[PDB]
Amino acid sequence: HGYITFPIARQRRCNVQGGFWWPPDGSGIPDPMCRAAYQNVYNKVLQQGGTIDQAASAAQYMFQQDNEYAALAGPNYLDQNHIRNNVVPNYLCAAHATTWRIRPFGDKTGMDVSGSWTPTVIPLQDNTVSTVPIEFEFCPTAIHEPSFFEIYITVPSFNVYTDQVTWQQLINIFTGPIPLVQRRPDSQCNANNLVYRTTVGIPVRQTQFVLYVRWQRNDPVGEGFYNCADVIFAHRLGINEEDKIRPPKMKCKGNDKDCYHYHKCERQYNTKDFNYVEWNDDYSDYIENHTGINRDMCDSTTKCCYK
Amino acid sequence: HGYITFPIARQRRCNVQGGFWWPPDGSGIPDPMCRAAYQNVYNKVLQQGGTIDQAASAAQYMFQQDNEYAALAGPNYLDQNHIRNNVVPNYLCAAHATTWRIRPFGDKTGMDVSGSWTPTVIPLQDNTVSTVPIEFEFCPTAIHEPSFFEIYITVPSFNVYTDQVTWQQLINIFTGPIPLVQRRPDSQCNANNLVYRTTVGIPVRQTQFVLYVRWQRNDPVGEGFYNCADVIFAHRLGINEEDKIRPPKMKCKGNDKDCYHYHKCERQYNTKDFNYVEWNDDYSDYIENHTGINRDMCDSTTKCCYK
Repeated sequence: HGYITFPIARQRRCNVQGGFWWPPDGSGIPDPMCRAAYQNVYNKVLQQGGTIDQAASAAQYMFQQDNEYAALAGPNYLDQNHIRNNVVPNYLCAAHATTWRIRPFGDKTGMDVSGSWTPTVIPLQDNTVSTVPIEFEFCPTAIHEPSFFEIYITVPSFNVYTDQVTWQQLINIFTGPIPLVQRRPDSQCNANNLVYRTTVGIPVRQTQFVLYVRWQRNDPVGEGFYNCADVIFAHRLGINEEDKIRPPKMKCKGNDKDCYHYHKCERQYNTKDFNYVEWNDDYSDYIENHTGINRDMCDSTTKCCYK
Repeated sequence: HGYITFPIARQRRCNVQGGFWWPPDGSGIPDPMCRAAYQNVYNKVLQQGGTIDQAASAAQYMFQQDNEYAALAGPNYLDQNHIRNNVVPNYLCAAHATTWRIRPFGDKTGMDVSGSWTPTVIPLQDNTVSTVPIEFEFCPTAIHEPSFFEIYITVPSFNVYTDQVTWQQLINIFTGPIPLVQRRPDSQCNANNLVYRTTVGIPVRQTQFVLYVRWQRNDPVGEGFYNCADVIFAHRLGINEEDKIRPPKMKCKGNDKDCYHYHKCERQYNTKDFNYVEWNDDYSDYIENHTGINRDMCDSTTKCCYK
């Protein structure tokens, strides 16, 4: 049992942010996608004839069981075709838990809705890097060995806003055992003194992407834990340093001077010869009126009457 | 002579934002990419032995000539191989103006540096749309006819932060004449009473992209105007409506109520059972310390001495 703590797993972020134990309809959940995931399960149970308590129990079970996003592969857990067709064929971020009446594994399908999932934001020191190493931290709430991990990254065409995650959109970037190590003092895992940690080079993506982590027990029960983690690289601003021409080293003089371990925690774009705030407000209105299917075409300049 | 006013051309945005006439080194320019473009030309002239005035003149000429981002194709302006190999072979956003000593067309190569160019931000009403119509507005400061336009969009793999725009990264999405029309009262073009306007379906992109516009005169001189425009689609937030399960229509009762033409111009994510502001501040530090080439690996947990 466990979950990804770095980059924080999707369901783990929803669990820790809280606000889901009460009110029962999930209206106290602040993140819109955690709230939507909760409400999809809550509304699914209500549509199928369940009471408010059955619906709140089903949706709260999805959040509470953030360390049991699991599926049983049985003894043939090394057969990739068995995993992809029988164990986790779909609803990958729910670990194929699709039955609210049967526990384990209940219904965790709210976690597979598409939309604006909140990502871990990783700043780039230089925008031309091809890979960024991240030190993964997986938090085991229950220690199980022997085991191994697989880590996947979504293909570049994946769009978190509209797509479900599927095996055909995942690229394996890590496969093998990770030994248990003592958690560091800054660890994100408070449930245990041991964590699984490893560095993987993450292919840089220009869009928000998903990392998929599989923690598979090497045993005849073949229990595996599957978690989605939402991530985005944040680009450094300014000119690409490789295109930057520097001035020659110089010393100048004249009567007009204008001629020559801790860190820090729109009207700035106004100049003496341009009111950017005013222009940009008019430009924002222009975008709204001259883009999209409901744009101003002829009505502001054409008048008609019925003969 | 002219420039794209909607979506605003790159060089046109730099011109209108100002701050470049003085001080001469461009330090008064507020947008970092307009400032970098200016300073690249200014520093190029200084490196080649020019004075401060020659360097400021060259860089200011690049901004002032926002309606003359042009190249002469001669009588064979319809030959695409002549345009792509001889007229505008490279420095596409400068219209291949690469000679600060020779005017026209001077040196406008600062406009082809890569980096965080400020885009026109177009909001999406629905994230699943495949194309978004935009009504292009091209502002002619001098009226010339006959003429035609070509509009291109960068390929999906284009990365504004690191790449120069090239013909191999451009897809034609419009070719033909656009008739002159009276400007609307909300027009972005104050230089003339006539504009060129047309609607083009823009392929949705999940990243910041470039629109390339060619305004070609149909005449033996074969003058053509070439402009880059930076654009980004802004996604709508929340659950993808096609995945949204709605509750059945219901009426409930009980003693605990918790059981059941103008528009508007982080502590919100705290709940009663989670301090998000505190957690996220610790999570931001974790990202900085456990990602990148300078991450904490062994130094916080390992000590060594020389035998």
